[PDB]
Amino acid sequence: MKFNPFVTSDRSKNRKRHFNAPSHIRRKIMSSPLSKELRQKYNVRSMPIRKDDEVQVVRGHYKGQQIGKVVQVYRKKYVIYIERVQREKANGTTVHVGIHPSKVVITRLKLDKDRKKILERKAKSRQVGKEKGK
Amino acid sequence: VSELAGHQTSAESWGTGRAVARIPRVRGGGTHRSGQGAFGNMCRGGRMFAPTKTWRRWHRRVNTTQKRYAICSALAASALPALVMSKGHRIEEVPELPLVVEDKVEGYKKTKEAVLLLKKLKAWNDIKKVYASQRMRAGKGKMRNRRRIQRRGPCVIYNEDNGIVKAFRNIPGITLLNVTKLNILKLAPGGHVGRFCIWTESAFRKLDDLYGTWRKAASLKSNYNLPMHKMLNTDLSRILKSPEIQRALRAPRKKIHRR
Amino acid sequence: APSRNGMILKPHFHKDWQRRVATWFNQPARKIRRRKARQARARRIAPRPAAGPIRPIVRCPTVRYHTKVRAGRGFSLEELRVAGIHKKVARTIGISVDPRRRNKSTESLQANVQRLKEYRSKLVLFPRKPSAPKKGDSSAEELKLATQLTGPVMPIRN
RNA sequence: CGCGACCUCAGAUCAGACGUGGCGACCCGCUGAAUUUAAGCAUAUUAGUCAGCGGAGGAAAAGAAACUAACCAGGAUUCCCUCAGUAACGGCGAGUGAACAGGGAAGAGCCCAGCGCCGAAUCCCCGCCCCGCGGCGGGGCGCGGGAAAUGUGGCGUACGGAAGACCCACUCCCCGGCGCCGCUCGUGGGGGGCCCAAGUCCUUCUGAUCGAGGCCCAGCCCGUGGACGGUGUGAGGCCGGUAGCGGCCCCCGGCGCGCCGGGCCCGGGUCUUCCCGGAGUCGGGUUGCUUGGGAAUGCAGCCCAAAGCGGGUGGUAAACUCCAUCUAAGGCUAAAUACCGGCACGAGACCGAUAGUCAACAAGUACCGUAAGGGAAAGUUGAAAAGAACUUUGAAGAGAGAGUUCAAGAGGGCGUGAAACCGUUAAGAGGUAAACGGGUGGGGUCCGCGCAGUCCGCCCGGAGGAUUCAACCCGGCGGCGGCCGGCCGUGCCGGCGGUCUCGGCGGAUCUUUCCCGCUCCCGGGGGCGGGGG
RNA sequence: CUAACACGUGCGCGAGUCGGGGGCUCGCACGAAAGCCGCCGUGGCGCAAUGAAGGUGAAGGCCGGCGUCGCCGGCCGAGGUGGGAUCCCGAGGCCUUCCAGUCCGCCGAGGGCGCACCACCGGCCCGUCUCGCCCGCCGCGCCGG
RNA sequence: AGCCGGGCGUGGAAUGCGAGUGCCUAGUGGGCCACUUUUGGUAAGCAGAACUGGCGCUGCGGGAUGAACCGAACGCCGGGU
RNA sequence: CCCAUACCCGGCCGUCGCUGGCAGUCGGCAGAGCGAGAAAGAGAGUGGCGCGGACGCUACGCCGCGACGAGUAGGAGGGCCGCUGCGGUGAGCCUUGAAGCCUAGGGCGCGGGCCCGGGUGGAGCCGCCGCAGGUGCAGAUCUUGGUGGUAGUAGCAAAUAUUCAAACGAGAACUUUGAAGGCCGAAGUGGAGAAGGGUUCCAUGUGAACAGCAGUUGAACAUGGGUCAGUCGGUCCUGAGAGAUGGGCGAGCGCCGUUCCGAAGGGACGGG
RNA sequence: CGACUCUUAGCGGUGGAUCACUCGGCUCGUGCGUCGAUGAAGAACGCAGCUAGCUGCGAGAAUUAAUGUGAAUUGCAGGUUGAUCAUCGACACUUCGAACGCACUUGCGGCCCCGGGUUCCUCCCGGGGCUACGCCUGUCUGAGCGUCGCU
Ligand SMILES: [Mg+2]
Ligand SMILES: [Mg+2]
Ligand SMILES: [Mg+2]
Ligand SMILES: [Mg+2]
Ligand SMILES: [Mg+2]
Ligand SMILES: [Mg+2]
Ligand SMILES: [Mg+2]
Ligand SMILES: [Mg+2]
Ligand SMILES: [Mg+2]
Ligand SMILES: [Mg+2]
Ligand SMILES: [Mg+2]
Ligand SMILES: [Mg+2]
Ligand SMILES: [Mg+2]
Ligand SMILES: [Mg+2]
Ligand SMILES: [Mg+2]
Ligand SMILES: [Mg+2]
Ligand SMILES: [Mg+2]
Ligand SMILES: [Mg+2]
Ligand SMILES: [Mg+2]
Ligand SMILES: [Mg+2]
Ligand SMILES: [Mg+2]
Ligand SMILES: [Mg+2]
Ligand SMILES: [Mg+2]
Ligand SMILES: [Mg+2]
Ligand SMILES: [Mg+2]
Ligand SMILES: [Mg+2]
Ligand SMILES: [Mg+2]
Ligand SMILES: [Mg+2]
Ligand SMILES: [Mg+2]
Ligand SMILES: [Mg+2]
Ligand SMILES: [Mg+2]
Ligand SMILES: [Mg+2]
Ligand SMILES: [Mg+2]
Ligand SMILES: [Mg+2]
Ligand SMILES: [Mg+2]
Ligand SMILES: [Mg+2]
Ligand SMILES: [Mg+2]
Ligand SMILES: [Mg+2]
Ligand SMILES: [Mg+2]
Ligand SMILES: [Mg+2]
Ligand SMILES: [Mg+2]
Ligand SMILES: [Mg+2]
Ligand SMILES: [Mg+2]
Ligand SMILES: [Mg+2]
Ligand SMILES: [Mg+2]
Ligand SMILES: [Mg+2]
Ligand SMILES: [Mg+2]
Ligand SMILES: [Mg+2]
Ligand SMILES: [Mg+2]
Ligand SMILES: [Mg+2]
Ligand SMILES: [Mg+2]
Ligand SMILES: [Mg+2]
Ligand SMILES: [Mg+2]
Ligand SMILES: [Mg+2]
Ligand SMILES: [Mg+2]
Ligand SMILES: [Mg+2]
Ligand SMILES: [Mg+2]
Repeated sequence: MKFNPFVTSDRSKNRKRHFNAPSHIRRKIMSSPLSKELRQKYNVRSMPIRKDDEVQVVRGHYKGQQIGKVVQVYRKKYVIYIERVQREKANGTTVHVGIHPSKVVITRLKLDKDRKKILERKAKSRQVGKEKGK
Repeated sequence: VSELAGHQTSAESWGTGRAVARIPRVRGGGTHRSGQGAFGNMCRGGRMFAPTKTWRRWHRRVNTTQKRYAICSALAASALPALVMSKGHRIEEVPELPLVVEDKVEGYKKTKEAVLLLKKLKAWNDIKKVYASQRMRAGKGKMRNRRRIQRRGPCVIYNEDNGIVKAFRNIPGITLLNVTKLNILKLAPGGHVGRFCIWTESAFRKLDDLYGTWRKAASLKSNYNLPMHKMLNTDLSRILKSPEIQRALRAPRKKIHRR
Repeated sequence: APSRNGMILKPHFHKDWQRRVATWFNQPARKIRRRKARQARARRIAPRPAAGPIRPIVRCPTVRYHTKVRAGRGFSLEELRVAGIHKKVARTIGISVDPRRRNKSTESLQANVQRLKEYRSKLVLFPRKPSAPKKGDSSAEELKLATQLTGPVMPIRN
């Protein structure tokens, strides 16, 4: 149960903050879990999604064992687009269907210097937390 | 409500004539809200009848002796299996409902230890019942931070906090109370008496110092003693079925005499 | 209009009383704030008494209460002088001092002199310089047992 | 006449500064009604309130007695409880209405003028040199300028003070710069940034699962984390978070330590001698307002107008007489207290789009009035636009097919879709407007999932089939009762009773055997406070 | 809705009762709750009334000591009449083979003790009026009782 | 006149019926009609009184109709009168 | 002979009274009563096989006898009548379908109301013990919103007047062109300005809405364009007047006053 | 029979009730408690590739710098030595407005210094800096048959 008096548990306040968070909070919010192999390798559970990571779709009409590369991340709509998930409209042109990152798992990451810095920081903090828990 | 809600406008009644209902009306202007009826409880918009005021008598005071009497009654009723079961608590496996454990549990630090202790004492069925009872509240209370409701679980009375509160904090339905600071609001949830309670050895020892015996006053309180019994032998079955009262009775007329 | 039988009443609600209403919904918050300030000051003055300076014995000035004994505003100059305390040093070493009070009698004066002498015997005075002590000072060994005391110093008893 | 001082008064786009206006919830100073009540109404009341004017701060104002009291006396201001709806005022009608004492929150005291003493010992500004300078300061040098004797600074203020002599003590305090170490209330001050546990496990519903069942014997995994929010319904374990005296980084502060420079030479007691106070002010008369203040509580105008063992107060006017208590007409001062404005937050037994702010939305917006000003209506497709390609009739609006969707029985003011009212279909009826109550009859839509009519014991008879009854033995369990022990008593009696004390708690019971401390008395006698018995 | 008052009802305590203001509880999910104070009952209401005020301020009944007792002791104790729910007593009376003879329980003339309450008669306290005598002393009086 | 104590029950007309007592209290304070009695008035469905009963507050059978007349007052029904 | 809600008999509901009865369900450990005209003991004592027996009793419950039942203003009681939220509780319900809404379906209750079936709907809801209230509508010339009959009705009648042909176009009484007949009649139905309007001006396009018929048209809508100054005006002067300083008044924002209680010229030929 | 009218039901309109949702209110509490001549509050006008409103901003005009963060913004186009967001200490900040040269038409000036004409010799054009009231301390220049002193 929350005991900090300076953080709110009000439903309307939380929803307002969620729906008007700025883009650099949207990046934090749209994070998705790593695969089992990546989790065991990096000792990290979740990672904010980037432009060209690939994904397994876990829930929804498009769940399956297809590795799909993300094409772009629409933070305004809280959505990512995957190069394989898509549907054709009336005229026949094909448009991407939005998938929320929370229903998404990374197969392997795009290892940029900032990405590996973030991974090492997360792993170090988790390991020191576990060592304190010892 | 706001002290000036409904009175923000400036309106006068058109008065006799004009074939209108003789009520204040928004004056002038080329707007829908013009000549519409401003004040009064019967008008759209406008003031409520008898606006609620912040200086309502929200709080009440109860006599200290009455509070202590209620606490004593709740404590006494918590020791009767019939009342505790009728409160809904599942205690059919509990070895002894005035449940007392040693002071070693007062130093528990992890939730797993508390869960194991509950399983050993066979009170885990009440926690399972609470888990099953966890549901969604009905009505407009959902949009007012009262989204989720659940059943009350057992109470745990301790004497010193040595991680006891942290250990049992996360288990749903468990209510922790210090033995020196009991409150009726948690001892008798609902106004109904007979909540299931689990005592520690130190708290059980301190009980009779807190509230005194029949022949000894309470040491920790200034001058308090247990409330006197109005009737001692409350076994009505005996009081009827005893020879000395049955002797002084007339024969029971039990033949019906219909019209 | 009067009913059958009852009391004549004079309610004082003929003014705009609803505009000047003092609700007490901030009473618990006020108590919490006063407490916090109290403990903050008690921590601020580290070994000094939390209540404050000692005060004197006085008699309530009325036929209704002249049998009772209060805590006064401060010791007067006659009492300080006959107890051998300077009026300026008393305030800085913890004795409340006022110059308004007279002394018509001798019993009260002697009682307050006894109080001041007891206070001198009881207080522990820290070095003006922590390294080198001075003549009018307390030795080092009893400094280790200097602690704040709660409530008024030497409380008044009837 | 001229030249030179001083006085008084001008002029500047002279050098350098300062004020204006706004907000105004809370505060201070003025001015200040009438609705209303009195069942009329003029005094009263509303009310020193609304409106009007001025001036601030983070609080303001008040404030260290020209006080309260009459007691065995208290002792600045402010705030709460009580005094108390009381003393009192009032066409003594309606109504109005304090204060002292007492308990608390907080608690802090001080400074001038005068009287005097010190060679004006004082202050501001310009130039140069040295320090750091984003709150313009410190040191030095200037035969630099000015203020000021029509009075600056040190000592000093009613609690007395000063000077001299004699005894006693007899020095580290503050400031301007520089560096250092550690600490910082509940948690180590504050602020910011980045991170930290556990199922998308196996089946099964669904359009979509966060649903349902299971996960052994570690009763899936975490839990100091089962608040909340998001995600295609309903999630402790998907994600953000949540808990944690959890982690890392950056910045600012406060407290201590050290160094340099600068100022400072300071106190207490006794004796002797001196000195000591605020004027068109107090006070009196009158007038007007105000107050509970009543032969005048407070304020103000006018007239009169002081004294120094004096003056003020002592709640009924006056004279005489003793007592009590302060020292007016100069000044500063935090805390407790107030806060419908502002910034940033937390919460709710509140409202849920005719409600709640007027305003959930391009709302003080559209719009009205010359202007002062007045002032709305208006939320909802869908999980995702997947927002209907294409064919066909029409000039087109608009349709029929086709298609998306779980659903178009959600088609762009699209969730649900009521009533009033209307169109059409079906049934029935119809010349005393219609409608209605009671009683039947007739016809209908649906229902009984009606249409050979209930079941239940105990027997009698017949056809069957079982590992089969009663009685015994073994073991266990329970109920009831009478011998051995044990526990409790809102019962009694006793003991040489009790860890050292030979238990604790209390007592308006005692204590020349008690003891200690304090005061009085010439080591001694008596009283008081505490401890002991 | 708030405040005041009256009465009726329910609960706690009871000649008392009540922490509402404040404080102590590691402040803080609930909790702005709850607990505690007792040398924090100041204070309010109640326990005493009456008078404008100075003020005063709530029983007495029997025997021995000087009835034509001055006046000390021994006592006994907060009235009396009527009506009074209940309780006590109890003449008599409640069965069966008879007879002697009990136990226990129920009945019941009359007679007791009489709750609350009502009515009436007395008594006591304060103001006021009339009559009349006596007593006390630190100050013997425009004194006090 | 008041006190005490004592003795007398055939409960001293008929009929009927439990009674006494205490708080708190709403609405009302425009009335109207009829037999009889009665004042003013030429008189009135006028104005004003006394007694009783009604209407108002009340439906039902009758007076064809009807606030007051005659009968009778009321829970939902069957039979009889 | 006929009939009222009157009277008599019977059934049922309720109220009131009896301050009525029942703890006695006393069972192989037992013995089944306290209805019977007569105040009170089925009194206790001592001497001459088959193992068996319905319901009950939420005592705030159940049962039995009688009498009675009008009602405005008004008073009281009970509501397992209803609405919203809170503390408890139902191992409650619910995407295998909640709320809400509709119904010629089946029922319950005297009633307030409620329970099922069917349909629509798509995400929450209710029972019981308590607590709280902004808690129940037929009216108030009630407020807001919506919709009728009237009614395809009143009406589209002030200022003489239109007709022929062609073009465009789906579409012509109303547009455009040509022809004819008319009116305004120079104090105009003409040509230009001021005030006011503010893009209405011009070209192209459209025909959803508006132009109270219609439109191929418009001052409508949609795209674009358009206002050129030494000499035309403003700009300068002063008029009636308005308004600072000095001064005066004023609690005060300020007001009076305009030469009046003012050291009111910052200019110049020339000379040094 | 048919029309018309009435009733009930099905369906379809009309309308927008009910129910369920809620980035909004209301109320209570907490900490802080800060505007302006170095130009405030308020108003006006402008600023986007496509932009009317709302919002943001000021000729550096839906924003510059710096720091943190670390790959987007998005309706369509275009193009890691750091995109976008956030923070915000550097810089900038049009016209009115206490509003300040005089007035309110944006009209008319004055003084000083620069750049064009000149080649300062004056005009003219452009640019920059000053030019409000009251008041304080000081400076300078003064006035007075005001009080005096030497000639
Ligand atoms: Mg945290
Ligand atoms: Mg409103
Ligand atoms: Mg609902
Ligand atoms: Mg009345
Ligand atoms: Mg009136
Ligand atoms: Mg009048
Ligand atoms: Mg008046
Ligand atoms: Mg007044
Ligand atoms: Mg005002
Ligand atoms: Mg100002
Ligand atoms: Mg300020
Ligand atoms: Mg101040
Ligand atoms: Mg003083
Ligand atoms: Mg005082
Ligand atoms: Mg009182
Ligand atoms: Mg009078
Ligand atoms: Mg007054
Ligand atoms: Mg006081
Ligand atoms: Mg204190
Ligand atoms: Mg001096
Ligand atoms: Mg599951
Ligand atoms: Mg996580
Ligand atoms: Mg007055
Ligand atoms: Mg007097
Ligand atoms: Mg003075
Ligand atoms: Mg003073
Ligand atoms: Mg002051
Ligand atoms: Mg809270
Ligand atoms: Mg709605
Ligand atoms: Mg809608
Ligand atoms: Mg659907
Ligand atoms: Mg719809
Ligand atoms: Mg038909
Ligand atoms: Mg009354
Ligand atoms: Mg008459
Ligand atoms: Mg009647
Ligand atoms: Mg009748
Ligand atoms: Mg007739
Ligand atoms: Mg009949
Ligand atoms: Mg009958
Ligand atoms: Mg009735
Ligand atoms: Mg219907
Ligand atoms: Mg939905
Ligand atoms: Mg409500
Ligand atoms: Mg209605
Ligand atoms: Mg027509
Ligand atoms: Mg013309
Ligand atoms: Mg023209
Ligand atoms: Mg045109
Ligand atoms: Mg038209
Ligand atoms: Mg030209
Ligand atoms: Mg003027
Ligand atoms: Mg129809
Ligand atoms: Mg723009
Ligand atoms: Mg930048
Ligand atoms: Mg950057
Ligand atoms: Mg002009």
